[PDB]
Amino acid sequence: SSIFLLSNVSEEARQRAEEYVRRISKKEGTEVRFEKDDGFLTIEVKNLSEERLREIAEYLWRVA
Amino acid sequence: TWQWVLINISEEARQRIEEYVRRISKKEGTEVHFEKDDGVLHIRVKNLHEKRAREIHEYAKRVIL
Repeated sequence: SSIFLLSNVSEEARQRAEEYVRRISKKEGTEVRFEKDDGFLTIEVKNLSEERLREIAEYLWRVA
Repeated sequence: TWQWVLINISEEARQRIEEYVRRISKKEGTEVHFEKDDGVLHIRVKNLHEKRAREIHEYAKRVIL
């Protein structure tokens, strides 16, 4: 399980972050959970390849 | 196996999270692998139970905030 944690992200950026991971999990067929806690956005993906994990990390880092 | 990707967090928060995970990994008999890039901190803990993962995640948000 992989957990992406973002801080103080805008709802504009929160939508882009969630939308990017959804179609990845939609193509791989893996479970994904999106949780918001004040200024935190938690993106939890299950059984995701490290190749895809680095992609999400690079995108969220450019977004944040 | 649980992996955390903390994005654009403080240097002091990263220190507290790494030490907290190392203590948890020591008591549970597992090992943790850390990776650090500019603004991205990877934490990979092999053989971690579900309640431990939630605890580490809550402590992460506590010190990152």
